[PDB]
Amino acid sequence: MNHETFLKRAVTLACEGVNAGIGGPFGAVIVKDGAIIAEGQNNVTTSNDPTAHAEVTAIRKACKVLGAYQLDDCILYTSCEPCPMCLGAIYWARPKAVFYAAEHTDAAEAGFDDSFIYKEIDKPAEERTIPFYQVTLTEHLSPFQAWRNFANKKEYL
Amino acid sequence: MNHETFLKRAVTLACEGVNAGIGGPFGAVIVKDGAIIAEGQNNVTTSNDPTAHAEVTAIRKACKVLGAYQLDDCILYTSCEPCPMCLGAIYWARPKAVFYAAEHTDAAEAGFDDSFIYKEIDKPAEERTIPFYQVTLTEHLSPFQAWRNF
Ligand SMILES: [Zn+2]
Ligand SMILES: [Zn+2]
Repeated sequence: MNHETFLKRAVTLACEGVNAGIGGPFGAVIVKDGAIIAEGQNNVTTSNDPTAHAEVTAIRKACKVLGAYQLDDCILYTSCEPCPMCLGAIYWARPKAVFYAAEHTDAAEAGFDDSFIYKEIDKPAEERTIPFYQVTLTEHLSPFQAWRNFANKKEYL
Repeated sequence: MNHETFLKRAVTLACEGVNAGIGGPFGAVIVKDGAIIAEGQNNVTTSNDPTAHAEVTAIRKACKVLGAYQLDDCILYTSCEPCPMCLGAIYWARPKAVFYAAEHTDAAEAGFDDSFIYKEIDKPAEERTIPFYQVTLTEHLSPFQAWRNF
């Protein structure tokens, strides 16, 4: 019905997700034309997938349902403010809007601080917790060349 | 002094607009008795007015010139199909007719797509992207009441 009810459904999902031991306190919902096209819950541990956050799980499901890779005319509801990873996913997916209940400071007080990642994505590379090394390969442009060449390429941007 | 030349003029204003850095690619003119009464251009950024679209501007100026709030006997020539708020403004301004060159499609292929607003306007308040709330007040009818008297 209204944004509250859907967002309410997302928080309910997070709770059921916890009590059922499938994952962390995160839930998400994606709707299109007033229909809940997907429901996601954080299931990182229970499915050995560090990228399995509520929003990422809902996106994957939502796209599978639409047999598409873009979430046009869709709205994403998360029980809490998206993580940087989950944010990049939002922008690659392209929903027209996103709503969230709990803030990231709330997640931090709970033991789920994603701040260290905002700090790192802001740094260069060589200056990072996890060291990033850029190796010089004479053929580093090869895959872009193979792409310019491939005719039947389905552009996804 | 011809339908085509007036529309052409709106388009010429549309270009000058972009060029002079005064705003987006949109121009409009209103004519009365074969003469151009007012001109508008998209100047939203340069005047801090998000309602400052070409058509909207052109009719505000015209109404001022004519000292009226209805343009019941004027024509609007606009460089492109009107935005929805512009259509609303047109239905309130009430001109004889309106001409346009570019269509809502041409503008969409330039980063200017209003269709999302069309969709939104159709959807009831609850479904709209932007959050809408209808709190109920025990006197939410008093303004109309006060109107029934005046
Ligand atoms: Zn996340
Ligand atoms: Zn407009």
